[PDB]
Amino acid sequence: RPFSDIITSVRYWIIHSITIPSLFVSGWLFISTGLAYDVFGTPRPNEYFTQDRQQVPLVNDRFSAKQELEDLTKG
Amino acid sequence: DLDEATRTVVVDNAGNTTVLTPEQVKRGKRLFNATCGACHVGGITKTNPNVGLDPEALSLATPRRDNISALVDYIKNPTTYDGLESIAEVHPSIKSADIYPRMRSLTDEDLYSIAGHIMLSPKIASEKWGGGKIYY
Amino acid sequence: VSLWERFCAWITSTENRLYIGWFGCLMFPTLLTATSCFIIAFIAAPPVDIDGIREPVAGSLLYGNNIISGAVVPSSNAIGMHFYPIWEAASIDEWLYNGGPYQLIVLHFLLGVSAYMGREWELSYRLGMRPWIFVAFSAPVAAASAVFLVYPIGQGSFSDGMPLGISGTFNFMLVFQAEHNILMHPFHMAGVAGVFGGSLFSAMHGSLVTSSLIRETTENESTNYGYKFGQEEETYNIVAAHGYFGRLIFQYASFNNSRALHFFLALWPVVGIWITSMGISTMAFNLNGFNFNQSVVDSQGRVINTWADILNRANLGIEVMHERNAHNFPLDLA
Amino acid sequence: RLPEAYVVFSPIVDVLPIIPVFFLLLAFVWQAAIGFR
Amino acid sequence: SPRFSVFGLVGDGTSYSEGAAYGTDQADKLYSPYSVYSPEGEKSLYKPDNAEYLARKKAVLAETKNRLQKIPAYVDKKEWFNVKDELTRYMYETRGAVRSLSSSVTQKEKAEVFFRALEDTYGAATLKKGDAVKASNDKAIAALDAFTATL
Amino acid sequence: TEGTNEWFGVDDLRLLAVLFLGHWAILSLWLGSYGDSNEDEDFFGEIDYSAR
Amino acid sequence: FRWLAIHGLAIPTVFFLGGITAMQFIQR
Amino acid sequence: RIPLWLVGLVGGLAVITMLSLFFYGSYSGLGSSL
Amino acid sequence: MITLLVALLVLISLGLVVTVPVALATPGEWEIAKGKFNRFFQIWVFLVIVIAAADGISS
Amino acid sequence: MLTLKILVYTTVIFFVSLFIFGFLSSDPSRNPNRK
Amino acid sequence: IAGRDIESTGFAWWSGNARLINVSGKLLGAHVAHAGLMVFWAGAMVLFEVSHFVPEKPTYEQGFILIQHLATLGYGIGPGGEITSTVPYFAVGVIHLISSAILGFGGIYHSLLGPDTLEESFPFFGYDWRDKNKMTTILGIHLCLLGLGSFLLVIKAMYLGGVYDTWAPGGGDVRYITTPTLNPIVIFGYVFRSPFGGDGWVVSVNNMEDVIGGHIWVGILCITGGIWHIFTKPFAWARRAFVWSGEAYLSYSLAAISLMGFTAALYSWYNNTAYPSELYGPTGPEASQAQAFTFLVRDQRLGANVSSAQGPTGLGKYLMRSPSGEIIFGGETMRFWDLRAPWVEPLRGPNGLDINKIKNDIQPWQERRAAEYMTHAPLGSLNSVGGVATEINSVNYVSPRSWLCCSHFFLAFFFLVGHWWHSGRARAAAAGFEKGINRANEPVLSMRPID
Ligand code: CLA
Ligand code: CLA
Ligand code: CLA
Ligand code: CLA
Ligand code: CLA
Ligand SMILES: CC(C)=CCC/C(C)=C/CC/C(C)=C/CC/C(C)=C/CC/C(C)=C/CC/C(C)=C/CC/C(C)=C/CC/C(C)=C/CC/C(C)=C/CC1=CC(=O)C(C)=C(C)C1=O
Ligand code: HEM
Ligand SMILES: CC1=C(/C=C/C(C)=C/C=C/C(C)=C/C=C/C=C(C)/C=C/C=C(C)/C=C/C2=C(C)CCCC2(C)C)C(C)(C)CCC1
Ligand SMILES: CC1=C(/C=C/C(C)=C/C=C/C(C)=C/C=C/C=C(C)/C=C/C=C(C)/C=C/C2=C(C)CCCC2(C)C)C(C)(C)CCC1
Ligand code: OEX
Repeated sequence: RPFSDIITSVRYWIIHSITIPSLFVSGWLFISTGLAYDVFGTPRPNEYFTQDRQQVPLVNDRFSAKQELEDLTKG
Repeated sequence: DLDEATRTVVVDNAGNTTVLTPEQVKRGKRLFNATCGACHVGGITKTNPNVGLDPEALSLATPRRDNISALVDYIKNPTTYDGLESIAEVHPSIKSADIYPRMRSLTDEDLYSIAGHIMLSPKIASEKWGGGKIYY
Repeated sequence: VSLWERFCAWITSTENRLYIGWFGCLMFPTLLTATSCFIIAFIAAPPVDIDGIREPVAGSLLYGNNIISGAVVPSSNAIGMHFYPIWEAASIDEWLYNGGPYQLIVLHFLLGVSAYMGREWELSYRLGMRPWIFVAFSAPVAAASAVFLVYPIGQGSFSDGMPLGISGTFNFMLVFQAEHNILMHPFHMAGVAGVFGGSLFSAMHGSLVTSSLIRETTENESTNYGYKFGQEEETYNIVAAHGYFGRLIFQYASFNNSRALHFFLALWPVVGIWITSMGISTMAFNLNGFNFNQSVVDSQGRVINTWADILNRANLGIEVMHERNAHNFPLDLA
Repeated sequence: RLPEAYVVFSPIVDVLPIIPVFFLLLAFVWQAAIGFR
Repeated sequence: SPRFSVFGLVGDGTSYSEGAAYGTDQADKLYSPYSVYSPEGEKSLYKPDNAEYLARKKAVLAETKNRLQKIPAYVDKKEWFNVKDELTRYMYETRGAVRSLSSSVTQKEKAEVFFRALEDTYGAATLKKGDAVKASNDKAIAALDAFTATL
Repeated sequence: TEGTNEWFGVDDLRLLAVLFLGHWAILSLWLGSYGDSNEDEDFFGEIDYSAR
Repeated sequence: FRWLAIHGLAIPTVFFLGGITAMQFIQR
Repeated sequence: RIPLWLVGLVGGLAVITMLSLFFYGSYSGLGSSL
Repeated sequence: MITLLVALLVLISLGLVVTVPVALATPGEWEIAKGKFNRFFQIWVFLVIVIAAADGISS
Repeated sequence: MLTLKILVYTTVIFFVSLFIFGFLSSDPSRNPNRK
Repeated sequence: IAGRDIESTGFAWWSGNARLINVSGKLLGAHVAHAGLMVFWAGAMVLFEVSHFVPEKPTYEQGFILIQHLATLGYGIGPGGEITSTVPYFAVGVIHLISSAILGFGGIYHSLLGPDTLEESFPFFGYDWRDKNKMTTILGIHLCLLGLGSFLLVIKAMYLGGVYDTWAPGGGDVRYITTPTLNPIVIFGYVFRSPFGGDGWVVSVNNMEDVIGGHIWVGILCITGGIWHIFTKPFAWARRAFVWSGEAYLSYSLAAISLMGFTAALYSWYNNTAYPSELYGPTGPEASQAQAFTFLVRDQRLGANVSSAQGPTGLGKYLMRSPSGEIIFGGETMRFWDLRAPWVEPLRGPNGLDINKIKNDIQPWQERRAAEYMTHAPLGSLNSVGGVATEINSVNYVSPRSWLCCSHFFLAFFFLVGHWWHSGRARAAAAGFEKGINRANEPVLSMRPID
C-alpha cells in the first residue's frame, strides 16, 4: 500500500485520533507524576544538594559504585 | 530548596535578621538585573573592580554595608568606600534620581528587594558572587 | 579591423590556453601582485609588530620559522583599519615593521578572487554555458572576504584579520572561539553540516557511480580506461545505482533524477558555506554564539554546570592568555 | 506603553509584526492547496 | 512530582523561574505587562518637587553664565576649539536644566531664544567668524539672564 | 598622510594627471571603434549586434 | 506487514515528545 | 478521504506549536537562567 | 469611546481580511458584490476618521 | 614614495580602464549564438 | 490556469514568480502588495515597540530599532536622548498600519482581478521590457520621487521642527539646521574619499549640516536626473553595454541595493551622528574608548599622573600617541583613535586629547556617559546575553547597532548573490542558452583544439 493514500484515509484518522493523544498524555504523565526521576535517577530540582552534602557527588570507586551511589542518594 | 534558613539575611547594623519572602527573592533578582546588573553582574563592579558587592568588600566599607538597611541607605545616599564624600552624581541613587531616570520609579520595597538580592546571593553562591571570571 | 577591436577579440578569445577576458584584466595583475608579495614575505620578511605594542612577531622562514609556524603577520594594531600602502610609510623598513605586506596581499587577493569569480561567469558566457558556476565559487569568496576584510572592519583593525599562515590560522580560530563562541553559533553549525554533508555526498555520489560502471575494460587495464573523452553514451548504470541506494535506506529517499541530484550536490555545501560566512561576518559586529552559561539553576538558586559551562571554561583560558600584553583594562572590547 | 485609550489592544499588537512571516507561509499553503500546479 | 506552571494559569506561577508570569507573581501593579517596574505615582522614592533637584538645576544655570563669559577670551585669541569645547563641556547639562525649569509658555519661548543664540555661537566658531561669535555670545548671555530673571 | 580626506587619494597633482592620461588613453583606443557610430540607430532586442 | 518497523520509531517519538512538552512547564 | 494539503497544514501547525513551546521553555522554567 | 470604536474597526478589518480576497478570487463575485464591499470600505474609512477625531479631541 | 604612487596609480587606472571600456565594447554580443 | 502552471510557462512552482516577468498588470500587483507588507511591518513593529516601551531604560536597552529612527527625526525626544512622549511614535505606526490596507487592497486587486497586461488598455502604464525609452521614463519618474523624499528630510530639518543633533551646543537636542553645508567639495568629499580607517567613505559624515546639505544635493541630483531620464533615451554606449530585459533590470537593482545594504550596516556600526549613541547605544569604537576614559578617571582620582604612567609594554597605559601624532587613549583601543564621540570632543584640542583639560575639567556627565557606554558595549549573544562570550547569564542586552549591522550585512551579501544569479541568467537568457547547450551545434565542438 502507498504511503500518502493511507494518511489521507479517514480510517487512519479514526485509529490515530485516539492512540496518538493517549501516548502524548502518557508521556506527559511520565513527567507529571515524577516517575521519570525515579526510573532514571535524575535529580529533581530539590535534590542536587542535600542538607548533609553541599558538594557535587562523584563516584570514586569502581566496584562499590552501586553502594556509594546509594549513600549519595539517601537524602 | 530555598528554605527559610538560606533566605535569612542580616537586616540592620545591630545584627538583627529577617527572612525574605519568596516574592522578595524573585522580584529582587529581576530588579537588580535590570537596574544594577549592567555594572554589577555577578557581584563584581565593572567600572571600578576594587569595590565589589561580595560580603567581604561590604564588610570593609566605613559605613558597613553588610545589612539590608545599610545597602538601602547606599541606594538612597551613596558615598565613597571610606564614606567621606558623596558619589551621588556618578552613582545611580534616589539622591540623583533626576540624573538617572532608571531610579525614578522605585519604592522602598523595591530597594528592600534589591538589597535582599545582594545579601542573599553570597548565601547561595559563596565564592561566585563577587568572584569574577575565575568562578564562572 | 581597428586596433581596439583586435585587442577585444584577443582578450575575449576562447582559443587562448587560459581565458583572459575583461575580468582577467583585473584578475591577472592583482593575483600575480599578491602571489609575488606573498612568496617574498613568507620566505624573507622581518618581524611584524602585530599588536601595536612594539612586540614584533617573526613570521618568515629566514627569521626562524618553518612551514607550519610561518606566516605573513597581519598589520599593526596601531594602524587599525587605516589604509597602509607603501607610499604612506616613509621607508620600506617602516612598512615592513608595521605589517604592511599583509594589507598589500589581502587587498590584492580579495580584488583578484572577485575577478576570478567574474572570469568564471565570463568564460561560461563565451562558451554558451549556463552561468552559475561562479555563484558556487561565491561561497569560498565570501569566506575569504569575511576573515580577511569583514572581520577586520567590525573589530576595527587589520590586526584581527586571519594571518596568512598555518599556525596563524589556528591562532585566529582559538581567539575567535574565546571572544565570540563560534561553536555555539548556529551559522557555524550549518557550515559544519555543509562540509560534513558535502564530503558525505561527495563520497556517496562518487561511490554509486563507481559501483555501477559498465564493463568496458579487462582485469589488467585500469577501470578508468572504460571511459572515452567525448563519448555520447552513459558510462554507468544509474538505474542500478538508484536501485542500490533505494534499497540501502528506502526507495523514496533517493534521487532518480540526475539533474536534481547534481543540483543537490551543488546546493548543500554552497549554502552551508554561505551561512557560515555570514556567521563570521555577523560575529564581526559581536553578535556572538549562544551563551548558556549558568542557565541551569536548581531550587536553592545554585548554578548546575552543563557542557556549555565546561566549554566556557576553555573559552576563559584562551581569552585570559591571548594578546597577553595588549590589554590594560578588564574588558576586551576589541 | 500604548496610549490609555488603546492599551486594551496591547495583546493584539504583540502579534502584528509576525503577520509578514505568515504571508510567506500563506504562499506555500496556497501552492499546496492547488497541488503545486 | 515536579513543580508545574503552565504560563500563569495552571500550577504555581509564583515560582522563581516562571518567565511568562507578567504581573501575576507580584502584588503591586506594574507599569506595563512588559515591565519589571511599578509606575511613577506616589510610593516612589523619587520626588520631582524636591529642593536638591531644583538647586542642582539652578547651579547649572549659574555656572553656565560663568562659562559663557569666558568665550570672548578665546576670541581675542583664536582658540576656536576652546569656544566649541566650552559650549559642550560643562554646558552639556544646560539644555536639560533649562527645559526642566521652563514650565510656562513664555518660559519656553524665552528658552529657545537662548538656544538659538547658543547655536549661533557654535556655528560661528566652526566658521571661525570672530565678530559673529562675540555678537552671538552676548545674545546668549542676555537671553540667559532673561530666562533666569523669570524664575 | 593617509588618514586625510583626499579625493581618490590625490594629494599631489601628478596623480591627477596620470589618472586623466591613463583613462583617456584607453578611451582614445575605444573611440577608434565606437567613435563614428550613429546615435539614432536603435534596436528592439535585449542585445544589439550592430557592427565592429 | 510494515507496522512494527515504522511504529518502533513513531510510538517512542510521540511518547518522548509528550514528555519534553511537559518539561517546558517544570519550574525549579 | 482528506486532502493531502490539509494534513500538511494541521501537521505543520502542530510542529510550529510544539517548537514554539520548546522556545518558550527556553525562556521559562528550567534552563531559563531565572 | 475610542476603545469601543477601535474594537469595531478591528472586527470590521478582520471581516474584510477573510472576505475581500475570497470575493476577488472567485471569478465573478466582485462585480456582483462590490457595492456591498465599497459600503464596508467606507465604514472602514469613516471609522478611522472618527477615531482620529476622538483621539485629537481628547488630547 | 610618491614616485611609486604615480606608478601604481598609472597601473591601476590602466587595468581598470581596460576593464571598463572592454565591457563597454559591445560585450553582450560576444556570445557564441550570434556575433 | 493559463500562465499559472509549468506546462504553459516552463517555470516550476518554486520559481513561480518568474511567471510574472511578461504580465505587467499582475507584476504591478505583486509590487504594491509587497509594498503593503513593508508598510505593514513599519506600522506593526513600531506599535510593538511603543507597547513594550518602559521609561526607566534607555531606548537601546529595550531592543528597539524603529523608534530611534523617529527620535533622530526629532519626535518625542528631549535633551541628551530623553524620550518624552511616545505618542508621536504611536501615530507614525498607525498611519503606516492603516496605509498598508490600501496598498494591500491594490496589491490583491491588481494581482487577482485587474488586467494581467497593461499594454492593451492602459498605454501610459503598459511597457515592454525592451522599450528603452519607456523604461527610462519609469526610472525618471521614480527618481523625481526620491528627490522629493530627500527634500522632505531637508524640510523636516530646516522648517518643520528640526532633527535631533547629538552635536548640539548645550547638549544633544532637537535643532533647526539653519546653515546646511552646500559646498560640493565638502559634500562630494565624502563620496570620493577612501573607505578605510580615518577616511571612512560615506559613513564618516560627522555633523548634521553635512547630512542635510547632502540631502539637498541628493534631492537636486535625483530631480535633475529624473527629468533627464524622462526626457531622453539611452546613449549608444549605454545601449551596447546593457541587457534590455526585465531580469537584467532586476539584477542591476540587486547589485545597487546590496551596495546600499553594506553601507547602511556600517552606518549603524560606526556613525554616531545620524545614529546618535543616546538612541542606538555606543558604537564599537565608542565603547572601548569609554573604558579607557573610565579607568583614566578612576586612577587619576587615586593620584596617578596619567600622562606619564607607563604600561606593561612601555607604551602609555592611559595616554599614548597615534601613528599620526595625536594624543589618544592607550591600550588595545589605540585602533579606535579616529573616534569622535560627543562626550570626548569637549576634551580635544588640535593635538588630540588635551592634557590639562583631562587633569582639571572632566565633567561628571562625561564620567556617567562613559560608564554606561562601557557597560553597554555592542557585544552580545544570539540569545541576548550581554557582554563577552565568556559572560554569565544575568544581563539581557544586545546593542541595536549590532542587530542593525549584522542583519543588513547578512541581507546585503545575499542580495549580491541575487545580483550574480539574475545577471548571469539575464545575460544567458538574452543570448539564448539558459536552458542548456544545443546538442545540434555545441559551441565548443566548433572551436580549435585547445592544447
Ligand atoms: C483624519 C485626518 C487626521 C490625521 C491624519 C490626524 C493626525 C494627527 N493629528 Mg489629528 N485631528 C483630526 C484628524 C486627523 N488627525 C480631527 C478630525 C480633529 C478634531 C478637529 C483632530 C484634532 C487634533 C488635535 C488637537 C491634535 C491632533 C494631532 C494629530 C497628530 C497626532 C500626533 C502628534 O502629536 O503630532 C506630531 C506629528 C507627527 C507624529 C507626524 C505624524 C506623521 C508622520 C510623518 C507619519 C506619516 C508617514 C506616511 C504618511 C505613512 C506612509 C503612507 C503610505 C503612503 C505608505 C497626528 C499627525 C496633534 C497634533 O497635531 O500635534 C501637533 C494634536 O495636538 N489632531
Ligand atoms: C511577497 C509575496 C508575494 C506576492 C505579492 C506574490 C504575488 C503573486 N504571485 Mg507569487 N509566490 C510567492 C510570493 C508572492 N507572490 C512565494 C513565496 C511563492 C513560492 C510558494 C510564490 C509562488 C507563486 C506561483 C507558482 C505563482 C505565483 C503567482 C503570483 C501572482 C498571482 C497570484 C494568483 O493569481 O493566484 C491566486 C492566489 C490566491 C487565490 C490566494 C489568495 C491569497 C490572498 C492574496 C491572501 C490575502 C490575505 C490578506 C490578509 C488580505 C488583505 C485584504 C485587505 C488588505 C483588503 C501574484 C502577482 C502566480 C503567477 O505568477 O501568475 C501569472 C503563480 O502561478 N506565486
Ligand atoms: C527584490 C529582489 C528579488 C526579486 C524581485 C527576485 C525575483 C525572482 N527571483 Mg531572485 N534572488 C534574489 C532576489 C530577488 N529575486 C536574492 C536576494 C537571491 C539570492 C538568495 C535570489 C536567488 C534566486 C534563485 C536561485 C532563483 C531566483 C528566482 C527568481 C524568480 C522567481 C522567484 C520565486 O518565485 O521564488 C519563490 C519563493 C520561494 C520559493 C521562497 C524562497 C525560500 C526562502 C529562502 C525561505 C525564507 C527563509 C527565511 C524565512 C527568510 C530568509 C532569511 C531571512 C533572515 C532574510 C523571480 C523573478 C528563480 C529564477 O531564477 O527564475 C527565473 C530562481 O531559481 N532568485
Ligand atoms: C503605485 C503603483 C500603482 C500603479 C502604477 C497603478 C496603476 C493603475 N491602477 Mg492601481 N492601485 C494601486 C496602485 C497602482 N496602480 C493602489 C495602491 C490601489 C488601492 C487604492 C489601486 C487600486 C486600483 C483600482 C480599484 C483600479 C486601479 C486601476 C489602475 C490603472 C488605471 C490608472 C487610473 O486609474 O488612472 C489614473 C488615476 C489618477 C490620475 C488618480 C490618482 C489618485 C491617487 C490616489 C493619487 C496618489 C497620491 C500620490 C501620487 C501617491 C501617494 C502615496 C505614495 C507616497 C506611496 C493603472 C494601471 C484601475 C484599473 O486597473 O482598471 C481595470 C482600477 O479600476 N488601481
Ligand atoms: C536610480 C538612479 C539612476 C539609474 C539606475 C540611472 C541609469 C542610467 N543612467 Mg542616469 N542619472 C541619474 C540616476 C540614475 N541613472 C542621476 C541622479 C543623474 C544626475 C547626475 C543621472 C545623469 C545621467 C547622465 C548624464 C547619463 C545617465 C545615463 C544612465 C544610463 C546608463 C549609464 C550608467 O548607468 O552607467 C554607469 C556609469 C558611470 C557611473 C560612469 C559614467 C562616466 C561618464 C560616461 C563619463 C562621460 C563624461 C561626461 C561629460 C559626464 C561628466 C562626469 C564624468 C567626469 C564622470 C542608465 C540607464 C547615461 C545615459 O545613457 O543617459 C540617457 C548618461 O549619459 N544618467
Ligand atoms: C516484539 C517486540 C518485543 C517488540 C519490540 C518492538 C521493536 C522490535 C522495535 C524495533 C523497531 C526498530 C527501531 C526498527 C526500525 C529500524 C530502524 C530504522 C532503525 C535504525 C535507527 C535509525 C533511527 C536510523 C535512521 C538513520 C537513517 C535511516 C538516516 C538516513 C537519512 C536519510 C534520509 C538520508 C538520505 C541522504 C541523502 C539525501 C543522500 C543522497 C545524496 C547523494 C549524494 C546520493 C548519491 C546518489 C544517489 C542516487 O540515488 C543516484 C541514482 C546516484 C547516481 C547518486 O550518486
Ligand atoms: C540600582 C542598582 C545599584 C545598586 C544596588 C548598587 C550598589 C552598589 C554598592 C552597594 C556599592 C558599594 C560596594 C561596596 O561598598 O563594597 C556600589 C559601588 C559602585 N557601583 Fe553600584 N549599584 C547600583 C547601580 C550601579 C550602576 C548602574 C553602575 C554603572 C554605571 C554602578 C557602578 C558602581 C561603581 C563605579 C561603584 C564604585 C563606587 C566607589 O568607587 O566607591 N552602580 N554599588
Ligand atoms: C497577492 C498574493 C499574495 C500577497 C498578499 C499580500 C502581500 C497582501 C497584503 C496585504 C496587506 C498588506 C494587508 C494589510 C492589512 C492591514 C490592515 C487590515 C490594517 C488594519 C489596522 C487596524 C485595524 C488598526 C487598528 C489599531 C488602531 C487604529 C490603533 C492601535 C491599535 C490597533 C493597532 C488595533 C500572496 C503572498 C498571499 C501569494 C498569492 C498572491
Ligand atoms: C545624502 C548625504 C550625503 C550625500 C551623498 C551623495 C551626494 C551621494 C552621491 C552618490 C554618488 C554620486 C554615487 C555614485 C555611485 C556610482 C556608482 C555606484 C557607479 C557604478 C558603476 C557601474 C555599475 C558601472 C558598471 C560598468 C562597468 C564598470 C563597465 C561597463 C559596464 C558597466 C556599465 C555595467 C552626504 C555624504 C554628504 C552626507 C550624508 C547625507
Ligand atoms: O587584536 Mn586580535 O584579539 Ca580582537 O579582542 Mn582585543 O583585539 Mn586583540 O585582543 Mn582580543
